[PDB]
Amino acid sequence: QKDAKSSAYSSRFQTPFRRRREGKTDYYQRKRLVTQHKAKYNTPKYRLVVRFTNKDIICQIISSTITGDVVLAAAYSHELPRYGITHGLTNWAAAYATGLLIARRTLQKLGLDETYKGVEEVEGEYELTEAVEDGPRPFKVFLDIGLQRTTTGARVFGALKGASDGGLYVPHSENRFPGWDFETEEIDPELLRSYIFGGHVSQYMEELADDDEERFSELFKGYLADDIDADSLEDIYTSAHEAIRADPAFKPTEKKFTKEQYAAESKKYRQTKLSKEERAARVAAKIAALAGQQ
Amino acid sequence: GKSHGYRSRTRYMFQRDFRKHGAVHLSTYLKVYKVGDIVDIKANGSIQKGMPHKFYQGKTGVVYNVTKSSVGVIINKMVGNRYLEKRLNLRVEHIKHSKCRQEFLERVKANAAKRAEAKAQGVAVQLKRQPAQPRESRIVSTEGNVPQTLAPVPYETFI
Amino acid sequence: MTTVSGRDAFHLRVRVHPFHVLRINKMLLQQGMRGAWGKPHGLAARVDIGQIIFSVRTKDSNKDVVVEGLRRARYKFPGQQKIILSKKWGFTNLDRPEYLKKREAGEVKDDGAFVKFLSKKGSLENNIREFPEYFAAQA
Amino acid sequence: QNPMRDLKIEKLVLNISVGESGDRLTRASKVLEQLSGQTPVQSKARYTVRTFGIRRNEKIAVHVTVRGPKAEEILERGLKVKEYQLRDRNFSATGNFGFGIDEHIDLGIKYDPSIGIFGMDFYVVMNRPGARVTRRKRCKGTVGNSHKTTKEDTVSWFKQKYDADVLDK
Amino acid sequence: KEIVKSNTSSKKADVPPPSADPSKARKNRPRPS
RNA sequence: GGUUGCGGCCAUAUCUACCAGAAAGCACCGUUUCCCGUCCGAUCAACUGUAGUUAAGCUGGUAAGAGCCUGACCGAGUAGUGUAGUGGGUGACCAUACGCGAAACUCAGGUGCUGCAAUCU
RNA sequence: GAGAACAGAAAUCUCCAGUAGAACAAAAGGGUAAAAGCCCCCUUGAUUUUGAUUUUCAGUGUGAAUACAAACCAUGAAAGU
RNA sequence: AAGCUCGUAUCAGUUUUAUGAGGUAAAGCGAAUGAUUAGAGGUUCCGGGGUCGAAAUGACCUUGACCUAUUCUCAAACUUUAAAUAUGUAAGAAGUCCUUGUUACUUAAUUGAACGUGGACAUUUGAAUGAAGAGCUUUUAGUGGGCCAUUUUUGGUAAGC
Ligand SMILES: [Mg+2]
Ligand SMILES: [Mg+2]
Ligand SMILES: [Mg+2]
Ligand SMILES: [Mg+2]
Ligand SMILES: [Mg+2]
Ligand SMILES: [Mg+2]
Ligand SMILES: [Mg+2]
Ligand SMILES: [Mg+2]
Ligand SMILES: [Mg+2]
Ligand SMILES: [Mg+2]
Ligand SMILES: [Mg+2]
Ligand SMILES: [Mg+2]
Ligand SMILES: [Mg+2]
Ligand SMILES: [Mg+2]
Ligand SMILES: [Mg+2]
Ligand SMILES: [Mg+2]
Ligand SMILES: [Mg+2]
Ligand SMILES: [Mg+2]
Ligand SMILES: [Mg+2]
Ligand SMILES: [Mg+2]
Ligand SMILES: [Mg+2]
Ligand SMILES: [Mg+2]
Ligand SMILES: [Mg+2]
Ligand SMILES: [Mg+2]
Ligand SMILES: [Mg+2]
Ligand SMILES: [Mg+2]
Ligand SMILES: [Mg+2]
Ligand SMILES: [Mg+2]
Ligand SMILES: [Mg+2]
Ligand SMILES: [Mg+2]
Ligand SMILES: [Mg+2]
Ligand SMILES: [Mg+2]
Ligand SMILES: [Mg+2]
Repeated sequence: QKDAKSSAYSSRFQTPFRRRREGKTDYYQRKRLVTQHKAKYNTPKYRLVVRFTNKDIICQIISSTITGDVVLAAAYSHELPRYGITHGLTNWAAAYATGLLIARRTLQKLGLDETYKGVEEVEGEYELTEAVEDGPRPFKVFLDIGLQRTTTGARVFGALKGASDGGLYVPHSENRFPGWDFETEEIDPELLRSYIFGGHVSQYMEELADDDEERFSELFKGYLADDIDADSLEDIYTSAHEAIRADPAFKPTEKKFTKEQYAAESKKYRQTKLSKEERAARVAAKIAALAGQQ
Repeated sequence: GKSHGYRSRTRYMFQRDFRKHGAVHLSTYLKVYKVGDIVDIKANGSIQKGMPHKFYQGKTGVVYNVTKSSVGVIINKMVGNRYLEKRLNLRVEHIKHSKCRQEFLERVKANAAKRAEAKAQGVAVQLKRQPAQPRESRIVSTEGNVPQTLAPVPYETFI
Repeated sequence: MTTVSGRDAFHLRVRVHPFHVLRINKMLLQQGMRGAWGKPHGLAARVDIGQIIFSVRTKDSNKDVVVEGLRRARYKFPGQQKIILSKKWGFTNLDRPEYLKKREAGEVKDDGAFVKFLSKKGSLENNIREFPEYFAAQA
Repeated sequence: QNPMRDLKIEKLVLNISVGESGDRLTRASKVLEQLSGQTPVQSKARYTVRTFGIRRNEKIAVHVTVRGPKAEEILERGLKVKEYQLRDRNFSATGNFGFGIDEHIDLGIKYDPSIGIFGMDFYVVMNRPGARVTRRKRCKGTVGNSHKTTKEDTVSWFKQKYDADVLDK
Repeated sequence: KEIVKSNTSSKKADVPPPSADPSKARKNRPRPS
């Protein structure tokens, strides 16, 4: 387009921070998260990073260093098969699941886990996992939304309620839990609970095979071909929690081929770039090409 | 009439550098400051809270206090015929650590760690810095270096 | 310059502009030395020692006209101003030998009064579609 | 080559620039409503012009945004009126295109005198699948050059389906 | 309901834009007969 | 080595055009019951990961490409300046002595580096 | 810059560009782009108590400002403010 | 002026080393801004004066405006760059290291933050030079018209202004 950038323009142009270009960091709220009270010194602020890719859920407890942010421990939804969730791995329940996993998984490796049980009961209700006088204090973590909109009933606050239920003091309020009726200035513990066990994938599931045979065959091609009944759903999620509070400890993957291997193939689809003589050569020819006015 | 407002004459002093405007990076908030540290005052004109007075710009002092979002710097001002003591309450943006000092400690380590293998070899320490001394004799070689003698040039005009 | 040799025989260009404003108190009992900032009283052009004041380009043979035609201006300027024969081809840079090299090399392209040069720098694409004769077999 | 880089209407936008506030504006509003079956948006004056009759923040015009298969039918109902002929103008260099009609009763729609007759602007905007890249909050990027709507493209489109004429130069 | 389009731009001055000026027009113009 | 999440420094990273991209990933992409937001499920919310594609994003490669970064006895010991004289000159100004020393100009080189965590023929 | 009935230089609509060339009571200067600007939602931290501090300085007053302490509040999912 | 406390202290109208702050000189304007001479090329399909079939929502047009690449000249209240001279701080016993006490602050945490007990470190104990001794309290005279020269510099035509 004939709005080509003047050379003045390019020269006085001041670039944003790298990740401000990529649109991945809100450096405004980053600063206000990371910054510790100065007379608390080397005390790290710990962040509940909760990101949602298209097919996964990413949870990380992270702090900050000048040489770079440092992660205490990370859990993903894509782990959830291991604890018996193999469908709907980005829905609300997965979030609560993942939030609970990273809950245990951390203060396990902090050894705070025996004390600070969280809930186990989970009848869905607003409460903060707070401390036991004469004993230590709960591990404190601050929710880092990212760039996610703060909408009442948002997947991101699933992970929150998953994690607070896991026993991390992660300070929050209700009005973004599903079941918050603004007219009421209140919260339905019922609905909030439902989601935790996936009641909205359940109710929708039944309505489909009793409304639209084919459309249900596709949305849920998986559950069928796996014989998960519509209402075995809760027991899956319910049984996952067990399984999770059971062995939270991170098992990695088993990966064929070492780093060296993986490496020496993957970006040996690398375009290696020309060398000086070669490039000048490439150009010297380029001239004699166009050289001869036409 | 004359102006002597608090930020007068500071048009270039409290200006942000070329193509280095905007938001302040995070390394600044990640520095830890203890009492007794030596800092450098250098205002940041965008962060207008906790701002130093234009005087203290370019000065250097000791932290007598540490608070929520600011450090208390001591600076010795000269007023009249005699230095006085100024207590600054500045925000973390307007502060660096003094390299010159944050080295010194490393010489202290190293100077007192020459002392390590010093006694543990029984020999002489010899620590105090001694300044550049006159050269010692040399013997420059003529080999591949037959002095290439030069001479003044004529005058000439190129307009 | 004209009469003697012709409206088309030379290019005269004044190489300094009157940019500096001059002031007068203007002493119109009176007013005195009180409040003496002056009104603008005309402009002038600040000139260093060594600084070209007039420049002229004309045909190699019209030399003696211009000179004793710069001289006739010299007498209107306060101070010592020398007259000089520039060893460069015209109002350009480059000594007359060095200019003719870049002429029969094609690296020169008659512009508007002045002239554009071929660079070994830009986009080889339109370096060539700008300065054909450099790149064509020509002669 | 050419698979996921298909070619769709991004949206249609009907805009009646009434030129006054008051009953006429709320009447032209009624019209735009009965055509999209959505509820329309009113525009306020940018500034004042004596020789136009408006004063700043007087509510002059009204428009509506229609997307999807409805806008497809309404665009058809429109081209219906211009007898499937547009000019090589009408086509933004940036892929889009537009046209206008006077008398809205000319595309379906019964009379209703209590309403009156309004004319309108039909501006449809074109793009491709993948446009979200330039609209999403997180990781907002821009279309590839070899993608994105040129005018040649979305005029040779407009001859293809709809089967119409682009005229003039 | 009454729905109001929000004008992003930062201008407050009830004033015709630089892009006004009665110079530039036409000797032409639609003159119905 | 590729990729993603959170980063540090914040153009050697930006800009323009063109190409190429295995695998995983990211993605675009399917749907509107449900929480939630719109004039407009476009954005925002939720459901599926099922129906489809690397076209775009994204990552690289190309360019006597714009910009940006580094160097050089390239300009230049120039311009400017601290110190000395009962130095020169009618003066504007200049040179010398003990020292500091630029910018534009030109030329050559370069076009992201990297911390944590997860994952991948 | 390219486009849309009445619509003209100037009404309303869409797209592309756009480092700020806009805006932020005012003088000018500094500062600011997922803001410090524009739209919206919620509010009274423009509140309570007296001490420390920077500027002008005699290192008196005044005006103004900065960082804490101890309260009581506002707001946000929160860190925070 | 009176002294007082002490007696080589840690001082200094100085240099060095390390590391800060600065926007003047110069410079720049085919770099932002504001000025400024000149052509050249291209735009208008959207200011426009005609000629050509009054013809012109058709042409060749010189003229603007505007674009692009160039050219000459400037800035106390312009600027990317950017000196010289000046200017801040540091160069240890009030220090360093080890062990582990204190507390209501602080931390997920005997975690930190301060403040310490006990132990190890005395040749140059942490640059040069100097030190005619250092530190400290009280109290009171006169003064509170200044002028001159080198350089930097403002008003003025200028001035022994
Ligand atoms: Mg936010
Ligand atoms: Mg409801
Ligand atoms: Mg692995
Ligand atoms: Mg003044
Ligand atoms: Mg910026
Ligand atoms: Mg304030
Ligand atoms: Mg007066
Ligand atoms: Mg006056
Ligand atoms: Mg507005
Ligand atoms: Mg706009
Ligand atoms: Mg790697
Ligand atoms: Mg719905
Ligand atoms: Mg969608
Ligand atoms: Mg969404
Ligand atoms: Mg991306
Ligand atoms: Mg280049
Ligand atoms: Mg000198
Ligand atoms: Mg003398
Ligand atoms: Mg000289
Ligand atoms: Mg237009
Ligand atoms: Mg008040
Ligand atoms: Mg006495
Ligand atoms: Mg100044
Ligand atoms: Mg100058
Ligand atoms: Mg310069
Ligand atoms: Mg200029
Ligand atoms: Mg250039
Ligand atoms: Mg200046
Ligand atoms: Mg010494
Ligand atoms: Mg006295
Ligand atoms: Mg007195
Ligand atoms: Mg003297
Ligand atoms: Mg002097």
